[PDB]
Amino acid sequence: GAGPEMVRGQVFDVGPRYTNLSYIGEGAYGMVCSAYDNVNKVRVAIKKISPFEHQTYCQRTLREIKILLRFRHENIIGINDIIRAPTIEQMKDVYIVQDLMETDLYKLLKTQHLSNDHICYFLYQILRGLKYIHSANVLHRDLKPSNLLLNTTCDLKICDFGLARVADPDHDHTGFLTEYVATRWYRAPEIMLNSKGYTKSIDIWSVGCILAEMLSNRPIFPGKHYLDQLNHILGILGSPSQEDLNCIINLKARNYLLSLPHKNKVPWNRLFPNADSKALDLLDKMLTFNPHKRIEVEQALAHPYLEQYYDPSDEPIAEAPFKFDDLPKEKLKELIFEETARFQP
Ligand SMILES: O=C(Nc1ccc2[nH]nc(-c3ccncc3)c2c1)[C@@H]1CCN(CC(=O)N2CCN(c3ccc(-c4ncccn4)cc3)CC2)C1
Repeated sequence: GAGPEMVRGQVFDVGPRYTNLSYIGEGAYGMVCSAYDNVNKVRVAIKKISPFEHQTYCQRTLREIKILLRFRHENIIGINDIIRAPTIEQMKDVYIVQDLMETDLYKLLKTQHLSNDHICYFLYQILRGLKYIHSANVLHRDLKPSNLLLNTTCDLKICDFGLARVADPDHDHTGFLTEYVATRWYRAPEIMLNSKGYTKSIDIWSVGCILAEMLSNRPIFPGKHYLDQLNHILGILGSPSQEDLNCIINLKARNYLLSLPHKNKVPWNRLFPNADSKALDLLDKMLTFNPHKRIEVEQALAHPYLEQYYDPSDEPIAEAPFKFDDLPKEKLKELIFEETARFQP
């Protein structure tokens, strides 16, 4: 009647509830499959995580689980179930069960032209989800096409909160060329200059990059290394203004920028000659050099480009902000145990 199913060598140890597994994808995180859920009689996504190796994997696993279990929003992927062993001793893998989707925006953009109506709907759903995330004082910190799931009718859900943080604007300042973890092409210029990425404006940048990418099917700032990223950004925005430069108090960052030859702004309408002019106005406001002047998520939702969809009464916010590293291996494993206990018999 049963006996562990397997996919591409991996044990997939999720029965008897979930059967008829089929491979979907793989990555550093581990392996995602589709599976038939014998209780809800629908196929689901299931990902196998095996993080008890180093405490960075456990950290990303804890953020993912705590954040997704607390959030409840149409444009954010949920967690439906979590499978692990009944004891901490016996627990080696964690399986996380989620709604099955058709594709993601990365896969779709590599193959498919988006109509302006698709671009607009996708952007609306991205911002609607992000409004909820930011309302909970959380930053996603790794928005990119691969982290946007789409079902067969183009409903969009933000996924992967493994790099999320609680916002902390008072502690955002740092030095020049301070190392960073989130995905290079979607990093706002201030990351390379003086920002730890602890402000909501980090995410708006990333969304801006996504919007550009939906317009041309090409990443807008495809830098090949840390500082190369800034140089792509400045190649298009042009040299920052005196005022914007004056806002960078850190001398190493400020003097770097002063060292560069003047560069002119590339007009959006020349980069995206097929784009809706309202789209390019919002793009401009999202890809603003100076993070203080960068448009916020609720202003973005109110922008004329999104007028067909905007309805703040149907753009919900979180009930309460989050306020949940210095924690040993053993304690991180215990917390993953405790957090997943609600799904055990
Ligand atoms: O949520 C995720 N995937 C996902 C979910 C639901 C879905 N429904 N439908 C789909 C779908 C259907 C068809 N085509 C494409 C997609 C789908 C995909 C991804 C997989 C992983 N997840 C992040 C996550 O689970 N985190 C916790 C674990 N973290 C982690 C843990 C261990 C390692 C690691 N690395 C190296 C060695 C060992 N462990 C790395 C990251 C990363 C964040 C984002």
